[PDB]
Amino acid sequence: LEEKKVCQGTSNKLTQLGTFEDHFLSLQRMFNNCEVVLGNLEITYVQRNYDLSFLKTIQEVAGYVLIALNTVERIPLENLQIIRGNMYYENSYALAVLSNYDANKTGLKELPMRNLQEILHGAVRFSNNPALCNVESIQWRDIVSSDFLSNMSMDFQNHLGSCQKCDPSCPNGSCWGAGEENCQKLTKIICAQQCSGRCRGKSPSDCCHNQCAAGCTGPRESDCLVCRKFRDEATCKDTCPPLMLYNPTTYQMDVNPEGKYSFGATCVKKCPRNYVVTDHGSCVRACGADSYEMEEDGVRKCKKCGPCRKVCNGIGIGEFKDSLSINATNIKHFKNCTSISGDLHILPVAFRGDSFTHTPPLDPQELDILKTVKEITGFLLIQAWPENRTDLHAFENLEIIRGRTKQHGQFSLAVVSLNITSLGLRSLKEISDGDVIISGNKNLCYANTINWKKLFGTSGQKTKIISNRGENSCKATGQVCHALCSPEGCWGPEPRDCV
Amino acid sequence: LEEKKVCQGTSNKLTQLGTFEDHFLSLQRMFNNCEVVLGNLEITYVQRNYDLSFLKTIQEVAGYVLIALNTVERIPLENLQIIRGNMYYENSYALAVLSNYDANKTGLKELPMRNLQEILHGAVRFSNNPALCNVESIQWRDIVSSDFLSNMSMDFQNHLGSCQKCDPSCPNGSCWGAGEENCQKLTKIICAQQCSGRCRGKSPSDCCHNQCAAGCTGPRESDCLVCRKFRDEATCKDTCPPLMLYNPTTYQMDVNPEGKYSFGATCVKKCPRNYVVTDHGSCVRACGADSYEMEEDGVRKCKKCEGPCRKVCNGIGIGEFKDSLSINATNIKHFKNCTSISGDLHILPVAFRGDSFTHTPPLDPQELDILKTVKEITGFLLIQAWPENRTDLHAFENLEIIRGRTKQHGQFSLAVVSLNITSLGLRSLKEISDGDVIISGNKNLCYANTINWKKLFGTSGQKTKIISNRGENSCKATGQVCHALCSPEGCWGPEPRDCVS
Amino acid sequence: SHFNDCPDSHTQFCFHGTCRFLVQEDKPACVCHSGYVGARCEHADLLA
Amino acid sequence: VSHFNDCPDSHTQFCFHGTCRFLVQEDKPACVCHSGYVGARCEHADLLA
Ligand SMILES: *[C@@H]1O[C@H](CO)[C@@H](O[C@@H]2O[C@H](CO)[C@@H](O[C@@H]3O[C@H](CO)[C@@H](O)[C@H](O[C@H]4O[C@H](CO)[C@@H](O)[C@H](O)[C@@H]4O)[C@@H]3O)[C@H](O)[C@H]2NC(C)=O)[C@H](O)[C@H]1NC(C)=O
Ligand SMILES: *[C@@H]1O[C@H](CO[C@@H]2O[C@@H](C)[C@@H](O)[C@@H](O)[C@@H]2O)[C@@H](O[C@@H]2O[C@H](CO)[C@@H](O[C@@H]3O[C@H](CO)[C@@H](O)[C@H](O)[C@@H]3O)[C@H](O)[C@H]2NC(C)=O)[C@H](O)[C@H]1NC(C)=O
Ligand SMILES: *[C@@H]1O[C@H](CO[C@@H]2O[C@@H](C)[C@@H](O)[C@@H](O)[C@@H]2O)[C@@H](O[C@@H]2O[C@H](CO)[C@@H](O)[C@H](O)[C@H]2NC(C)=O)[C@H](O)[C@H]1NC(C)=O
Ligand SMILES: *[C@@H]1O[C@H](CO)[C@@H](O[C@@H]2O[C@H](CO)[C@@H](O)[C@H](O)[C@H]2NC(C)=O)[C@H](O)[C@H]1NC(C)=O
Ligand SMILES: *[C@@H]1O[C@H](CO)[C@@H](O)[C@H](O)[C@H]1NC(C)=O
Ligand SMILES: [Cl-]
Ligand SMILES: [Cl-]
Ligand SMILES: [Cl-]
Ligand SMILES: [Cl-]
Ligand SMILES: [Pt+2]
Ligand SMILES: [Pt+2]
Ligand SMILES: [Pt+2]
Ligand SMILES: [Pt+2]
Ligand SMILES: [Pt+2]
Ligand SMILES: [Pt+2]
Repeated sequence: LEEKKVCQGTSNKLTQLGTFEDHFLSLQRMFNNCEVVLGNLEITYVQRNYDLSFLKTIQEVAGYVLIALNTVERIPLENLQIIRGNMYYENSYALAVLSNYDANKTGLKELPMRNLQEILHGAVRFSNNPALCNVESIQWRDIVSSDFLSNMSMDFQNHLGSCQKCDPSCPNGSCWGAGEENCQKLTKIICAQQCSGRCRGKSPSDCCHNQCAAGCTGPRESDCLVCRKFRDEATCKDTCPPLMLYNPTTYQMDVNPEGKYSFGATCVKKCPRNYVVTDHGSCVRACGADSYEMEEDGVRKCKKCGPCRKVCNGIGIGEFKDSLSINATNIKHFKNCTSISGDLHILPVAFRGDSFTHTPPLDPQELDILKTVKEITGFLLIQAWPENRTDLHAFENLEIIRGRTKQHGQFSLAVVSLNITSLGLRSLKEISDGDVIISGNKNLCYANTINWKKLFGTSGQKTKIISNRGENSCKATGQVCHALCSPEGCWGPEPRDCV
Repeated sequence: LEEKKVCQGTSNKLTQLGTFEDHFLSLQRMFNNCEVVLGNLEITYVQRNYDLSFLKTIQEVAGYVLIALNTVERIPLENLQIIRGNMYYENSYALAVLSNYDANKTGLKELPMRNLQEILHGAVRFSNNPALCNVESIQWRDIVSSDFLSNMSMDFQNHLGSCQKCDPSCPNGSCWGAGEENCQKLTKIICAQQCSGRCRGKSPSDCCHNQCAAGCTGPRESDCLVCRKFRDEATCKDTCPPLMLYNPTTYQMDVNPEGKYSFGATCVKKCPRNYVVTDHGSCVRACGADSYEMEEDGVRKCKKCEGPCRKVCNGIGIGEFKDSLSINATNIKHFKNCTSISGDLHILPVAFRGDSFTHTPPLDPQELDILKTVKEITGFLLIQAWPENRTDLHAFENLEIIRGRTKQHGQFSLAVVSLNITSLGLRSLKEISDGDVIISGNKNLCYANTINWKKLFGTSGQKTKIISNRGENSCKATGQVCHALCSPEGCWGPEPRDCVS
Repeated sequence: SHFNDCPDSHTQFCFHGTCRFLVQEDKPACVCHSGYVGARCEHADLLA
Repeated sequence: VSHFNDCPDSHTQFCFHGTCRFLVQEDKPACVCHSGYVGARCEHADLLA
């Protein structure tokens, strides 16, 4: 009923993306009109005079917040009220503000986060910010969970001096910057004893409902600033209202007319497109070991097997949380999988081996293990392939790519900068959602012959199939679909390569 | 974790069971060491000087409390704490104290319910208690639901002179009897505004958890005197902790190590074997209309119907049969081609004879043979009548299963009583999942004892009561023992096919 | 005194006992023959 | 630079598509990706090409 502009987030830590300007356009593009950040918020390397006003819309950050190596004078995160800290930075921090300046000349001066009332998980660290003003006066015991205040290893300084004292109207001299506007709002340290969560004031009639986070404008549920757990229309619930309720005097399940489904941290009428609906009235991206999927008449719903097909986790989750690609070490686990719950990444590192990560080259022959993979729930990203392999034979049985998860939030299938001459994706019959990009494959010749639209199952799906091998050259060298393929092209020159 | 002794309670209303002397015994027998009445607490027709001290142990009542026509002077429901009101008396009251006096305005005087602090559902109604003392001082606004205060029908006009003064230390001269110990202990109306339910004082630090019923001894969720809804071991909860909890971040379902199953009003670690287990982490009495029950490992679960499946039929006492006493003319209409009875089957004399109070035409005895298709009975089977032109329970010759998820009087799943049959004839009967079995008062019945009933019992404790039928020595004398071919374990008749093995 | 006599004795209200009218509460009640229970004495008291 | 210093060039590169640099204050290596790449180790191509 009242959405809220949401956006992806980033994980570049302390890396710079090209020039300062380049790096900046990347930032501005990733958070322009964003109110909620599902990932992390990383503001780094911004220089003097670059406007960060677009940052004023950020209200929530799900992961961590990294502010570092910025020389810009002000970072206006004026409305960020919550940092969940689902995922940390450097193992311990939900908020890290580091080395914000250059040669003891200029640096980050003001960070007016006057609404940062809560950090659910993780600690906070400040270091080498010789120009940052006022933050020192902050009482973090009102923002960070007690079970994290001890891991706080901060350290401030005033080697800029152009710092004004907090306004006299502020609490115990606490503020995020000059002005009464930036005084620190307390909501957990000055609360009435008879209270659980945050509070409006110290009055017993001014306490917030337990499901409230940061603060509230009233004593009720629909009166929270930000929700603790789930969010239902305009309410904060510890769990979404079930679709069914047990009846203690019937030993039967009654249908709750006010039930809804769990979708992330929100409750909704019906699950969205391409998600699976469970018996528990929730939307999941992957069923359980015993279940599978059924649709065509309604919505894809899980069920339950015993001859269940083998489901292996994908790069990014499970035992491969910090694994960059399919590699010598992990390729064993994709043993004899038929379906991947998650995504598959194949980067050049897989073939070179990686020191910093103790991984030896992968034997090209090993990839044939993937021939059993018939479906991928997330996305398939191929940035490298064995040098002497003409096509992606190892995936010639891949039938469905669902796109439940996508690269950069957009792509479901990404085949770039390889030397393959044809795709070989003979079984690929459906790309549920997500975009398809097949670019920079200088010798790739059949891509455009396939009618991709015929594989899509969601509106707005598009392709970016350019800059591979020139059509004219493909025709000249006679690399085109076989004679028995008047239909929707082919995945290669071969007869059995035809769609 | 269940910490209180239960009992069934009664549903006799204003009926008297024989002589005052007998009536008392039933009462005394049905409640003797009881702490929790699953049904209704009906104390009626108790006479002067009769000892009712055995009522001090009662602590809660799920249904209603009917106190009527008693001349006894004191009814020590001293520890009754809550009357859930799960079922009403006269469609409105959870508590009814009615006409408790003899002739010369002599009757009930002391009803010290010094702990009754909650009546979750239903109205209260006092009337014609010529001798009733103190009770009029009670403030029912702290006891009854704010939705029935106006549905109320209080009254205590008596002989003011025979009634002692409450006590100085009583809140607004409110007491159930004489002395301090009987002052109306308040836990709702005196609460510190910002609280949502019962409290334990006037202070803001002194109020009860949202789930506490009646009252509390702490601020937590494990300090309730009694629970409003579910009971999860030592805590009172709005719902039993689910076996699975959604993970907002990972968008998948996690296992909840605190998961429990919902059985009635409790949160258990496992569902009762006879019960069905749904996908919602709860024990149910039966599956949906387009499904059936499957056996696997030990737990019984539901399954979607592959095609036009086995047809299920609601029993008596459920659905459109909630107020039907027995299968009758009007009923039968709905029991043709049934393959399973979800619930119970009641066959009373009223069936064949016909009732005029409910305009129920007589029944055609021959019609009961439509039940011949029933192989399963989810609850219990109660038989108090049977066509005279039948020597065995013919119509039930195919019955193979009686689960007993529900039992007559909370004790029996099979009750065949006072019939003229010669043999049970339950040749297909193979299991009586739960509940006791009683076969008695059948003067011509001869083989019930040859069966090894314990073989059909799938629940510990189950027992049989097979007496007062046609004596053993009499059955032998006319040669009515099991056939020679039944060498095994008993029979259901005299013929060879009535053998078990 | 508290009791009267029951109305239209058609069929019968009580199944196993005699019907009596409660002058006071104004309504029919039953008195069951030994071995029965229920507002209408419809049930055999299985406990025995 | 001032915040940075050289980076010991191992056999396998730390930054797949950009140059490594050791930043002094945090005492750890970071990257400066080649146009068209993203990631803590510049391992991903911005498919937003
Ligand atoms: C090839 O595949 C293997 C297995 O799939 C994969 O190995 C994994 O490597 C990662 C790290 O590269 C391991 O996880 C890390 O473990 C360290 C333990 O010291 C943690 O400290 C890490 O946590 C964070 O903090 C660290 C700072 O101290 C950071 O350096 C780190 O990046 C994290 O931010 C982190 O959890 C993981 O356990 C192994 N897996 C196994 C089972 O070996 C390997 O990386 C892959 N190689 C490539 C290049 O694809
Ligand atoms: C109502 O219930 C009481 C108590 O019953 C007893 O306690 C309950 C909590 C349950 O555990 C019952 O199983 C248990 O019987 C009955 O009063 C008790 O009666 C028994 C007779 O069986 C008395 O037993 C005594 O046992 C000693 C040996 O230990 C003998 O020497 C005595 O001669 C006698 O048999 C018991 O003392 C008595 N309880 C007391 C002390 O008050 C009561 O009879 C019952 N009413 C009925 C008949 O329904
Ligand atoms: C930064 O974002 C703005 C967003 O402007 C509009 O409002 C947003 C909430 C969202 O709905 C956008 O899609 C809207 O465009 C961009 O400004 C718009 O730019 C387009 C041309 O690109 C123009 O037609 C609109 O009029 C502009 N809207 C405004 C501000 O009135 C802006 O281009 C974005 N720049 C980036 C990507 O950094
Ligand atoms: C015979 O069966 C009929 C049908 O079930 C019973 O009729 C019901 O009687 C109750 C009395 O409390 C009513 O509330 C229901 O509305 C009646 N149902 C219908 C549809 O008529 C009848 O009571 C049974 N005879 C008995 C009890 O012996
Ligand atoms: C009951 O008496 C108390 C005095 O202790 C008083 O505060 C309260 O208002 C009275 N309740 C009624 C009937 O209003
Ligand atoms: Cl592993
Ligand atoms: Cl492994
Ligand atoms: Cl080929
Ligand atoms: Cl006890
Ligand atoms: Pt981006
Ligand atoms: Pt600190
Ligand atoms: Pt359900
Ligand atoms: Pt199916
Ligand atoms: Pt009883
Ligand atoms: Pt009243």
